[PDB]
Amino acid sequence: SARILVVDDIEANVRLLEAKLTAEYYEVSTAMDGPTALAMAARDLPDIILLDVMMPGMDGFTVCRKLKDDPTTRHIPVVLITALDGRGDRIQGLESGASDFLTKPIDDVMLFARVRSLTRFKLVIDELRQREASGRRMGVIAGAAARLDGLGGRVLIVDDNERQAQRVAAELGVEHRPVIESDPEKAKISAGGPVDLVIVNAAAKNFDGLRFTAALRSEERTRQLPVLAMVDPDDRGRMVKALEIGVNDILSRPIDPQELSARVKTQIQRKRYTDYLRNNLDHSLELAVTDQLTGLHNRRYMTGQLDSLVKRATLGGDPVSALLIDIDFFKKINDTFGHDIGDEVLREFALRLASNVRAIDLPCRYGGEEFVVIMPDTALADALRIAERIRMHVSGSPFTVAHGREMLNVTISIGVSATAGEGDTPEALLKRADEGVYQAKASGRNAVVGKAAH
Amino acid sequence: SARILVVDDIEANVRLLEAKLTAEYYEVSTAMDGPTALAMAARDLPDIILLDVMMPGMDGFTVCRKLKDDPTTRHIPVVLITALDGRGDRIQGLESGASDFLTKPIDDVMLFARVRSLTRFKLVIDELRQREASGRRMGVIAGAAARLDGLGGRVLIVDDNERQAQRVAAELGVEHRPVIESDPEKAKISAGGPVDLVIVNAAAKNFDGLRFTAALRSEERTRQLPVLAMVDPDDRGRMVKALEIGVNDILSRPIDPQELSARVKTQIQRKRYTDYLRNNLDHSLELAVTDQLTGLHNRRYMTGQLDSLVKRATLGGDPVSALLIDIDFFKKINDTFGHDIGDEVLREFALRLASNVRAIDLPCRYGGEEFVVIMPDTALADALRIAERIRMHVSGSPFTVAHGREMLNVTISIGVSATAGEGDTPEALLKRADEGVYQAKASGRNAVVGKAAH
Ligand SMILES: Nc1nc2c(ncn2[C@@H]2O[C@@H]3COP(=O)(O)O[C@H]4[C@@H](O)[C@H](n5cnc6c(=O)[nH]c(N)nc65)O[C@@H]4COP(=O)(O)O[C@H]3[C@H]2O)c(=O)[nH]1
Ligand SMILES: Nc1nc2c(ncn2[C@@H]2O[C@@H]3COP(=O)(O)O[C@H]4[C@@H](O)[C@H](n5cnc6c(=O)[nH]c(N)nc65)O[C@@H]4COP(=O)(O)O[C@H]3[C@H]2O)c(=O)[nH]1
Ligand SMILES: Nc1nc2c(ncn2[C@@H]2O[C@@H]3COP(=O)(O)O[C@H]4[C@@H](O)[C@H](n5cnc6c(=O)[nH]c(N)nc65)O[C@@H]4COP(=O)(O)O[C@H]3[C@H]2O)c(=O)[nH]1
Ligand SMILES: Nc1nc2c(ncn2[C@@H]2O[C@@H]3COP(=O)(O)O[C@H]4[C@@H](O)[C@H](n5cnc6c(=O)[nH]c(N)nc65)O[C@@H]4COP(=O)(O)O[C@H]3[C@H]2O)c(=O)[nH]1
Ligand SMILES: Nc1nc2c(ncn2[C@@H]2O[C@@H]3COP(=O)(O)O[C@H]4[C@@H](O)[C@H](n5cnc6c(=O)[nH]c(N)nc65)O[C@@H]4COP(=O)(O)O[C@H]3[C@H]2O)c(=O)[nH]1
Ligand SMILES: [Mg+2]
Ligand SMILES: [Mg+2]
Ligand SMILES: [Zn+2]
Repeated sequence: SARILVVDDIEANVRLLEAKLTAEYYEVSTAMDGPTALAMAARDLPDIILLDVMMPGMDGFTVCRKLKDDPTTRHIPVVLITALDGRGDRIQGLESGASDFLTKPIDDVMLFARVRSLTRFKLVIDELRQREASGRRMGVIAGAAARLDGLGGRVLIVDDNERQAQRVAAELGVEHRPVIESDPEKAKISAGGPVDLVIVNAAAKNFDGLRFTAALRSEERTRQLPVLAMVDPDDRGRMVKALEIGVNDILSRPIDPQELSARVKTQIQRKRYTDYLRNNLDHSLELAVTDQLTGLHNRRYMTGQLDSLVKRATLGGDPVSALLIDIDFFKKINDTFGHDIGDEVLREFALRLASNVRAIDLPCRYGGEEFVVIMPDTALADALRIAERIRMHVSGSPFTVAHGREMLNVTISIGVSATAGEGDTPEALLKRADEGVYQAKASGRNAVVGKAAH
Repeated sequence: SARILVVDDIEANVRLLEAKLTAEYYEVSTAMDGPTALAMAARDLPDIILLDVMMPGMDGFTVCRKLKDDPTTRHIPVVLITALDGRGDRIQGLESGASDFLTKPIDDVMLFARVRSLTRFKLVIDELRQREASGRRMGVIAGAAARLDGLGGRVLIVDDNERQAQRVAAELGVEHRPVIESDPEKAKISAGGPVDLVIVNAAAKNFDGLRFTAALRSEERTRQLPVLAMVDPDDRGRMVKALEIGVNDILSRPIDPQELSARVKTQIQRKRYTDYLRNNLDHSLELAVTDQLTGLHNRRYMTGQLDSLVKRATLGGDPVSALLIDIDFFKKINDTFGHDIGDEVLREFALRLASNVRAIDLPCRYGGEEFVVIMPDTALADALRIAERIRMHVSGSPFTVAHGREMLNVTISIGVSATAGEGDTPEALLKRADEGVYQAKASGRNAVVGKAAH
């Protein structure tokens, strides 16, 4: 399935790993020191590299760093092999560029869970690299907005262990936007909304987290959704089961902050690369989920996502907010200047909008001239403030119209609203936002107006 | 992962199957008789149906037939459960519409191999049905050529057991185009060519068939190729392994003609559904393997396939033939009549070409006006005859030009060639055919001319 380069200074650890891997029909090469590994990686371009941190002369951290310095090998996932008490090693491993970790003595189930995961990721890395090897001509100048970190990202934690769920949220909260669900039926709804990753407790007390995963896998809206399962390290059949059922990778308890950070980045990056490929690239009807001109989301895609979000909010829990933006006198711009100038303005606006709103929000080409931002887990009072932030960035700087040679002042009107309890509807939320835009032009344009229920 | 409906009259066989399936986190419903099963299938629309052939009043064959009479349930894969000596059952099962089979007493590994396979197929069945639920508007009027049977199709048999390989080829030769390789290294090359399915002996003597399968899975050209493995049923570890490495489904030895025919249909049909979905649908550069106007293959796509075909032919074994077609006075048609009339001519010709040549051949839009057909396993003497067949169908009938309101005579000139020996190349092959087309015009067009290596 893949070509693996194993690196360790002890010729015995290398043979044991080599034997285990080729018994599962991987193609394995070896290196007993750093310089050898770097030369072989550049020559062979392996799919992944298993790298021991402890080596005399040049250690694994140095090798890992050097693999990222070389533009030829940068793209190859590196797994570091650490000792039992490997906190220091994992922290240093992260800053030296490692993709994930494995602990000695090596657990076979972890070993293969890890290789399969990064192998799957390597497929999409290679595919994306092929695309980029075509442009030069317009390096997709026909598209913009395009986030490909593993960072930001809405992470749904499905766990009835309050204490642990809350710790996992706090760990992921610096680099991500976590959300907790303890009811599995409520989680099913959230999960069909804009979620980048699900983390499920496979050892929960009140629901079967594997039965929940299988459910995600049997419905269109959640079938491609990445899933990490938290598992008890003493229950081996259960770990095997989870991987057979389509869990992407597993996190042993107690949950290690550095392992957590790493597996999460992996899965979110895999998803984003995958999505980026699905889109871009050419055109189509009902298929289609982005706007060609701006590179924002469709209305089609947005209403799908907004359906789940509002449904979740009506069963208690956090509200959703909606912004309806209209560019002031936009039709008058299409007349007195060209439609080509009009495109330039639409693209520039889309860029500033998406820049100043979270990756987990949903900025959309709602219509020809109107834009919408759906914001999960956001109250009206916060959404007003966000709208003012967007309003300032567009009004605070002139747009570059005629292919570099002219400046153009632009302002927007924004209407704002948030969900409100058991009766509320997507239709009703956007109607309130629509009233808000209408009143913002009644006050004299270039303003923000909130509309609440009731 | 999926919703399964199990049907059998003995409330105990049903409970045992139900228990096994829900233990793997499938969603299982049951029916104890025919009328119940039909009502439940229509109401629930399960992903697959497991159906016992023996029931009083209304047997499984009748149920199966009735499931295919209903336009609501037609699309659902049905697996028939037969007795030990089930030849009569399997033959009747095929003519009543079954997708595959399982033998009592039920083997758990077969059971799940069969469910996972048809589940994966059901994903693509549902995807295709969603597309078709959009048109009415132009039911892809912008696409023509589209084979979606499980029939025809080039099947590569990778096996060093002469007698068994040759017997499988005979069973497949009625409905398919089989090819035998006994050398795995030669088969690796063959498999990168235009192949719809590989069948590998997992119990071979001179090579490891699982190592061969693994190698297919680790290269872009062969990664997506359906594989069936022939297995000794007494060796369980080996069957399980094959499934882990990526074998799509397995075939018990000695090989049963009806089981063989069924799994082969599944795999080839799944592949074609998938390929049709990747194409059609919108547009793109280097990505894109079909011509938009005609729906034939790209030149890019063709040259890829041709390379593997010629590489294989230079290492011994059967030759490859190439037709180069040139529509006579085509630029003159573009002048006196419109480019819209030319498009209509290019579509008609494409349709007639594709219809009168095998599905395992590669008809292509080679340039703006010129066309190429590559033919695997075809000697020069046969290519000449095939070129004449095409030439007749195009000149034997007038084309319909102006949206039905004007008819038009059209002829073609064809150059024909075939590989020869160790030295040969794609470059040389096409060059030789190109001289054929040159000479065919020098005779006065509407002709065929072959060019032999030397
Ligand atoms: N969906 C969404 N919600 C938004 C957005 N902007 C603000 N909010 C919501 O409003 C709350 C208060 O935002 P803040 O006043 O800027 O106060 C913020 C801000 O000072 C800081 N902060 C958090 N994330 C970022 C960031 O990405 N960039 C910057 N510059 N500051 C941040 O942390 C504070 C608290 O953050 P939170 O706990 O998340 O609580 C946030 C969040 O729930 C947005 O673009 N999208
Ligand atoms: N005032 C305010 N502005 C907000 C807030 N949330 C988002 N923004 C604005 O939206 C930009 C993009 O947010 P992002 O997509 O989440 O992408 C963000 C996010 O992934 C991450 N980030 C930065 N600060 C924080 C933080 O405090 N908490 C978290 N979880 N992530 C952060 O870095 C990226 C870049 O951050 P920025 O340069 O600040 O650029 C931020 C910021 O200008 C907020 O709560 N308050
Ligand atoms: N079937 C059909 N319907 C048509 C056609 N042309 C316009 N419409 C419909 O008429 C509405 C108003 O068109 P508009 O006067 O150009 O007013 C437009 C235009 O001013 C602007 N706009 C839309 N697309 C673009 C664009 O790609 N570039 C620029 N610069 N402006 C655009 O936004 C406004 C709203 O556009 P829409 O939301 O699409 O709403 C459009 C659309 O639903 C057509 O050829 N066929
Ligand atoms: N790749 C390719 N090769 C072609 C094509 N047409 C003919 N050949 C090759 O030429 C041989 C003789 O063809 P035949 O004279 O029509 O004699 C044929 C024909 O009478 C019959 N036959 C086979 N397949 C078909 C079919 O799909 N339709 C029809 N009508 N007859 C067929 O069986 C005979 C032997 O078939 P083969 O053993 O395959 O041997 C075939 C095949 O190797 C083509 O479109 N594509
Ligand atoms: N004279 C001649 N013509 C050939 C040959 N091979 C292909 N063709 C022509 O190409 C058409 C399509 O072939 P196909 O795609 O393989 O699609 C074929 C093929 O899948 C299958 N088929 C028919 N006869 C045979 C056969 O004798 N052997 C096999 N393996 N398949 C057959 O039925 C489909 C329809 O067959 P047709 O209606 O005849 O329509 C055939 C036939 O007109 C050949 O060897 N000789
Ligand atoms: Mg060491
Ligand atoms: Mg029975
Ligand atoms: Zn009111």
